[PDB]
Amino acid sequence: SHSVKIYDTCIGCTQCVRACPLDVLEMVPWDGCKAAQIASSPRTEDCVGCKRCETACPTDFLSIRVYLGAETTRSMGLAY
Amino acid sequence: SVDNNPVPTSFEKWGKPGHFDRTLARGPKTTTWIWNLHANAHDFDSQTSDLEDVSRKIFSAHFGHLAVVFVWLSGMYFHGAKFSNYEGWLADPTHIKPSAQVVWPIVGQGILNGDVGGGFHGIQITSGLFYLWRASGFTDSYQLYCTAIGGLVMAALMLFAGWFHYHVKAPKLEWFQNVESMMNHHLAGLLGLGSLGWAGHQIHVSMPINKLLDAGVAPKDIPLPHEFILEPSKMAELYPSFAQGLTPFFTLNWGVYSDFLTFKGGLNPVTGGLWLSDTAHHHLAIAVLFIIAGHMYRTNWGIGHSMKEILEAHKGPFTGEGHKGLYEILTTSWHAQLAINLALLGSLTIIVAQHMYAMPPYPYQAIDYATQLSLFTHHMWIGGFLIVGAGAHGAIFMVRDYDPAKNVNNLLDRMLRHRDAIISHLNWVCIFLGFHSFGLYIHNDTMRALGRPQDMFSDTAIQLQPIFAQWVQHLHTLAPGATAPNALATASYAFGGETIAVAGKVAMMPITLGTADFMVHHIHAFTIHVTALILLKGVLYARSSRLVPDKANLGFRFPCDGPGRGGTCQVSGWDHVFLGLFWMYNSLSIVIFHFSWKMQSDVWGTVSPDGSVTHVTLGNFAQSAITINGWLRDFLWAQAANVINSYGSALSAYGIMFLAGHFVFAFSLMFLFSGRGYWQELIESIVWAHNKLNVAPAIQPRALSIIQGRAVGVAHYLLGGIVTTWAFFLARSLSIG
Amino acid sequence: LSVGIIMCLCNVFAFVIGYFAIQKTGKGKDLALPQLASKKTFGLPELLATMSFGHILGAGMVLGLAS
Amino acid sequence: DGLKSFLSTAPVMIMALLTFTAGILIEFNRFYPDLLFHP
Ligand code: CLA
Ligand code: CLA
Ligand code: CLA
Ligand SMILES: CCCCCCCCCCCCCCCC(=O)OC[C@H](COP(=O)(O)OC[C@@H](O)CO)OC(=O)CCCCCCCCCCCCCCC
Ligand SMILES: CCCCCCCCCCCCCCCC(=O)OC[C@H](COP(=O)(O)OC[C@@H](O)CO)OC(=O)CCCCCCCCCCCCCCC
Ligand code: SF4
Ligand code: SF4
Ligand SMILES: [Cl-]
Repeated sequence: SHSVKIYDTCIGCTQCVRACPLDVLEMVPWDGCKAAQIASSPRTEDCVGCKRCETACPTDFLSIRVYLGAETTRSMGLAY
Repeated sequence: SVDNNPVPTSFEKWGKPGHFDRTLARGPKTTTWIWNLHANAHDFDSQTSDLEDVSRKIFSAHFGHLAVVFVWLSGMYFHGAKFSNYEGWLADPTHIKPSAQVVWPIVGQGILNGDVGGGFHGIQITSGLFYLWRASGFTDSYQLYCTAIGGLVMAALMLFAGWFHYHVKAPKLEWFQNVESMMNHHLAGLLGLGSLGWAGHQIHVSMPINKLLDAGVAPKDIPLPHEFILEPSKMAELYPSFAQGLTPFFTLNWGVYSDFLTFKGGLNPVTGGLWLSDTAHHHLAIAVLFIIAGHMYRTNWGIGHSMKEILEAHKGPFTGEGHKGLYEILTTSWHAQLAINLALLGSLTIIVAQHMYAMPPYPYQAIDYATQLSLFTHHMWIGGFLIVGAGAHGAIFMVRDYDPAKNVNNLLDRMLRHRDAIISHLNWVCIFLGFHSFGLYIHNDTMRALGRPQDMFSDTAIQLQPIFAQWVQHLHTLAPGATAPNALATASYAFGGETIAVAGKVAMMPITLGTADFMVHHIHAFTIHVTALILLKGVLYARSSRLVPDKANLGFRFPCDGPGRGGTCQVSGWDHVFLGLFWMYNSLSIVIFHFSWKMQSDVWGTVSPDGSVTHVTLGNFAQSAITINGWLRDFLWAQAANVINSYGSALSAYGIMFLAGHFVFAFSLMFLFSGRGYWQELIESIVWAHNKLNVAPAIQPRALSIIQGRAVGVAHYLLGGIVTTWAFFLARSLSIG
Repeated sequence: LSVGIIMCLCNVFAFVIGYFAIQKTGKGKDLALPQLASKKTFGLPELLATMSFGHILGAGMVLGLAS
Repeated sequence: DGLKSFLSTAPVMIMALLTFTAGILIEFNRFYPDLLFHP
């Protein structure tokens, strides 16, 4: 599976979660930002590596980072 | 239903680029803005969401395009009248080559003003304008000047019509949606009445000076085209059917007109063109059939057809609800109409190219081998580009204008439901065709290289005779008298007959079909199938696939959906257009190479007075075109000697473009093999260097987008290759002689 | 030039066929208001369409008979 | 006054300057051709 990490520059705009087409990310409560929410990735075994969440992230040097690792049927997006 | 003054005419919005796009109107921040601007100009469906204003913009743009075409045609007539030798060529066709471009003496470029005949110095034009002008009955420079002035006036009229139909009086949507009347108005109108008027022009004007110039009358001794219509006695002097007037037309006695409206077939053996009586009778029959066709659909009087009802009645046990809904698609989506029109117009331009060489309709065009090769290749390339654009706009319709709720169990929905079966079978066909044509060539190269010529695929070895094409050629040869009793000669002498030998040169002979023709025709079948596979997979999978199920949300033109799922770069419909462009380029390069080699080897050449023909490349196509090495050595290497030994002569410009296209193709590979991350980091280093001397621009420079990098790559690739082939073909065929 | 008159008068088989096969006859803008038994029964554009079709089959018939 | 700024757009100025420089070069060649050095 691929690794999705969320760093402490997250400002809780939820745009990475909205952009994710495979339901990898949620928003959990937090205290480090004014929105008081941070993105989380409990479902990285369903992550395909499309990096739409990275494209959606507005913080300069994005607070969400996707690292392509071990390749599975789910991660290669195979319907067969 | 016409609006009154919708858009005011002001000069202020000309000075603010990016007014049409909301994001572009904020101003430039990155350089991509500029590259977005030209990219977003004509995408009218994206700027405004209402179909009405999109139709207004399209109508005014069509008028502007017609104005541009009229400006081009007016320039052609002006260059044929002032800076040409149409005078001089017309009295002596086969001593003087056509030339309609005169180039100033500057920096040594006056060498390109070559000796073409009759004390003239200019570029030998190969477009065939002189042969069409002779076929229309043109005989003076002043009339060509009048045609140029009329073209300028019609271009001004088109510009005024576009301004009027966008800014002053503009139609509504149901004017555009009334396609039942539009098809009647285009069939019985444009095509039918245009061909009726041209048949009338043929019979009255183009036929007399043509037949007098074929008889031997000097062009100054033929007075002027209007004095024939001033005095009808000249027609009865020349065509004696003009004695009963219009009486046999209305009294079912059309056999009186079987003196200027004939069914001869073949070619005129003074010029090599088609018979003008044959073309006039053809145009008259086309006119009558088109008038009949342009009364099919109900427009305003309750008589006719409903295209919706015709479509809805066509359904079967295999096809569910059949053609239900296609009227709504083709009346609401401009892109769907553009796709099907581009497909049929590209196929038509290719049909024009294939029909024009074997039945040359213009006098002395056939013996001008440069003109024949140029016209064939130009019309082939135009047709192939339009077919790629058809695949493009089919994918664009699929992304933008398709609606699933309004296409349930019709033909289009069932296409989308069995696209896997379609594309997989087309994939298998493409692999089968690639093997059983190109691997035949590879087999032949290997067996010839191994010293086993008896094991090759050839006429002198294992034979692949195109027996069905030979049988159809035989049936066309026994057509005129058995299955075409009133036809005198065959439809074309390429099917079988005798060689027309206008001047010392050849115009047409029986084009025989052997093993090499079989091999190259299956190569054509293969390459067309692969281009079709690419474009049809781009259309059928523009919305979704098993890889990207939400591709329609990403749009028509997007680079990728990221490195994930293994990697999804070039999944969009636009990237299928990008790949199909290269494959169409490959297909048409092979088609025109086949044409050039076969015409130089088995058709064109010099006829002896005894009746023998010495061909240009002496019949090498039967033994050399079966190997890749033969194509490399006897076609490319041998015939490129004219384009590379052109320096210091009038053909040296064809040398320069032969280099120049070789540049651009290679330049294209920079954009085609690389990616924008490297170029963006390099740009960062150069911006740091600009920051050091305070020359940093306010608009920040960026690398090109991934889509734009692919677009620049494919554009430069096709441009360089086409310019190379153009230079090679023209310097070969201006030196064939 | 007399038998062709009888052939392009027996062309009225087109009128007969259009009487019993045209879906919409009396609908047009100008509909030939003095309606009668067999000359202007359905309307002006129906009559125009049937006379054009009659001329088409009349031309076909006369050039088929004239071998 | 929008036409003045429409001419002031970058492609119009760069094409006008290119035509001006090309005219200068073509005129200097057609007056005095064939210069490879300083005589
Ligand atoms: C002098 C008369 C005049 C004036 C003041 C305007 C002014 C305007 N037009 Mg307009 N138009 C004109 C003539 C004119 N047009 C003509 C003759 C046509 C018919 C082709 C049109 C067709 C037209 C359409 C279809 C649209 C406009 C739009 C607009 C508005 C936005 C400005 C614009 O298009 O960006 C400035 C653009 C340019 C300066 C582009 C120049 C032309 C490029 C280079 C292509 C060249 C082809 C050309 C159109 C025709 C051939 C030229 C000829 C020499 C052969 C603006 C109010 C648009 C609108 O409503 O805005 C939202 C719009 O959609 N016009
Ligand atoms: C009847 C013909 C026709 C019509 C009406 C359209 C209309 C349209 N096409 Mg389309 N297309 C056509 C033919 C046509 N095309 C053909 C034949 C092809 C195959 C090559 C395509 C491929 C194509 C693609 C791939 C795309 C479109 C797009 C579009 C839309 C916007 C156009 C645009 O961006 O303008 C602006 C156009 C440009 C900036 C291109 C200019 C640069 C070209 C490549 C230069 C070509 C080189 C030139 C001939 C010689 C260079 C000389 C130089 C050395 C000086 C519009 C609906 C685009 C779109 O947005 O879809 C909705 C899109 O993505 N079309
Ligand atoms: C000369 C270069 C070249 C070659 C050989 C191919 C080959 C192929 N391309 Mg292709 N392509 C190329 C350049 C080339 N491409 C370029 C430059 C582009 C960029 C635009 C593309 C883009 C492209 C696309 C977008 C598509 C293809 C497709 C295809 C396939 C067509 C089906 C076919 O012919 O199967 C038969 C295979 C051949 C004719 C290849 C040669 C086989 C030789 C003669 C036999 C060898 C014998 C034996 C196996 C040797 C083994 C040795 C032993 C020691 C092991 C085929 C695999 C299409 C495809 O997959 O459709 C099915 C497709 O959709 N290509
Ligand atoms: C080169 C010439 C000599 C070789 C010819 C070889 C012919 C090849 C085999 C026949 C193809 C049959 C398709 C027609 C038969 C056909 O139209 O059936 C008719 C049927 C539609 O039946 P309905 O009665 O539902 O149709 C009502 C219609 O009005 C549509 O609603 O269509 C289908 O079932 C679609 C499936 C086609 C599946 C076949 C795919 C074709 C792939 C092969 C294409 C090859 C063309 C080669 C020649 C150019
Ligand atoms: C044989 C000769 C060579 C022909 C080869 C051409 C291959 C066909 C390529 C078409 C793809 C483009 C269709 C739009 C697809 C598309 O938009 O292109 C892709 C690219 C921008 O696409 P992106 O996806 O980056 O756009 C993002 C936007 O969609 C959102 O802002 O556009 C350009 O490259 C802009 C540069 C145009 C350069 C402007 C220079 C001026 C040239 C105008 C002169 C033209 C000729 C005039 C007549 C002489
Ligand atoms: S890479 Fe794609 S699938 Fe993975 S978390 Fe990001 S958006 Fe979701
Ligand atoms: S290589 Fe380029 S086009 Fe391919 S997935 Fe990565 S970013 Fe997208
Ligand atoms: Cl060889």
